[PDB]
Amino acid sequence: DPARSVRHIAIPAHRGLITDRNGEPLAVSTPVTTLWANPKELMTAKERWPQLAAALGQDTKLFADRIEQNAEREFIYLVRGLTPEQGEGVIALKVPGVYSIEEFRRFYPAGEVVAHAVGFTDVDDRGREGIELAFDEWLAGVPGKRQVLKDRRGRVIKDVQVTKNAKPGKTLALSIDLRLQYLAHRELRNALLENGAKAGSLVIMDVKTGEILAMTNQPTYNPNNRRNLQPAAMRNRAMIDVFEPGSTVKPFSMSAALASGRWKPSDIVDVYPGTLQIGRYTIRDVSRNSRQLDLTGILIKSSNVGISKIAFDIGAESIYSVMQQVGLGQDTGLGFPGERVGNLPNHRKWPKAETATLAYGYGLSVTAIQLAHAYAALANDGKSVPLSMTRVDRVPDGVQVISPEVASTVQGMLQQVVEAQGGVFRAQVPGYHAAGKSGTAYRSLFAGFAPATDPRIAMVVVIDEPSKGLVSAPVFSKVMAGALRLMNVPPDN
Ligand SMILES: *C(=O)[C@](C)(CC(=C)O)NC(=O)Cc1ccc(O)cc1
Repeated sequence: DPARSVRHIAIPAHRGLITDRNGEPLAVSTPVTTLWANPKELMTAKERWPQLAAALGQDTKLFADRIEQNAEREFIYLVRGLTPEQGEGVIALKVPGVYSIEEFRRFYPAGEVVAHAVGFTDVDDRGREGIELAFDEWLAGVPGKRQVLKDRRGRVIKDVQVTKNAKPGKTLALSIDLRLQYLAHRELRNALLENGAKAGSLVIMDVKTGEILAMTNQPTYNPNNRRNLQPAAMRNRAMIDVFEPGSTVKPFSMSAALASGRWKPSDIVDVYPGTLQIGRYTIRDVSRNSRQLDLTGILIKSSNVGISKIAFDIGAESIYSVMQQVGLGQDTGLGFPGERVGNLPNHRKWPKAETATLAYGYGLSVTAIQLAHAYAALANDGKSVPLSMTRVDRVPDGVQVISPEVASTVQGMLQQVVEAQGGVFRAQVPGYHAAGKSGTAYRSLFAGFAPATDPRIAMVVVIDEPSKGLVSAPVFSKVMAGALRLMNVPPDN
């Protein structure tokens, strides 16, 4: 066994602050007191063990067995993450081989409100979920290194040289607006209670900048206290759960219809008697007392038959192209851990059955983020701005995916879906014109944007297994109203 040893050892770096877009702290690295021991030194001071064990709330015998078992180690932890005053009280004992150190632990000041977005670090302050993992290299910084001389029992008797100072991690400003985040969190929670639903998501996006202003899910968890958390509660459902968007994609089917040269909003489709047979398969409407409907009526009534007949006429290829160009079934580029791409199925040739099902959003799988990004493109006069969960100062060039005239026309149809007789009146936003589309899948969807005249915000509300299909619209109304007021958006109604 050696009389001495030398070791280059790490100087830990301070992990970068995560903030919201206005500098509100979301993840902060705080100094904690850690008590450790050198067993080889402890072994010389056995009469001190019971007082030390007692000061660590350990049974004397369990503690003594642990030191005896680790007799040839030179390091063990006693307890991590104390108060300065707490460790002081144990160092006050002056037990040979017992040492306090100040290390870094994450605190999450908004806790459950932004847990799924921010994620969290492990005991070693390494990113393990969410933004913490996705931007770990950015946030982590670079350990320093220093040389120590140790005696026969491995205690440090000299600091020899620092070869490298630690470099702190970098601040990261998310796209999240904490004020919008708290409003969405509260309103989604209250909606689940009032509707006896057990899960849900709500996304708010800036249609001009591609920024995710809010992303909240239920259930959630306190990242400051992860004791015995149900794994369901840690799911960022908005990014990692896929669902069938159903009626919510009909505005993309209509976009292809209006681009085709073959359809204007005043054109009529006969949907009588509210069913349509396709070989063995029958398309069924929810309401079945219509004959002639104009294209705006097809959206207000959300006629499956009506959108199917339009799709037969223009062809599935036109609709598939719009859906792909607005990002359905496509990588968002966000690199969020576990983020899903979902599924926009293709065919070399589209028979009638597959054509219809595409047109009314059956057999597709999207995330709430993808559906919000699609609505954002439609709201932004047909131009898709790339998504960001970090603050955007320099907005990248968007891609024109729907002609501005067609997008403008579809916006107007979606304003009627909210505002017109027979429409989703509970999605109406006080002081503003709003636009959007419901969907019903045991699952309630609402997607939309406001103000309808000069749109600023897209929003998706998803409510899982309510206990009564239109539980999502009033949530859109409340959260859109609050978000537009917080953003000083001038009323347009
Ligand atoms: C849209 O909200 C709706 C009119 C609701 C409905 C239950 O028919 N249409 C669809 O969601 C389209 C659709 C129909 C059947 C199915 O299995 C998935 C999607």
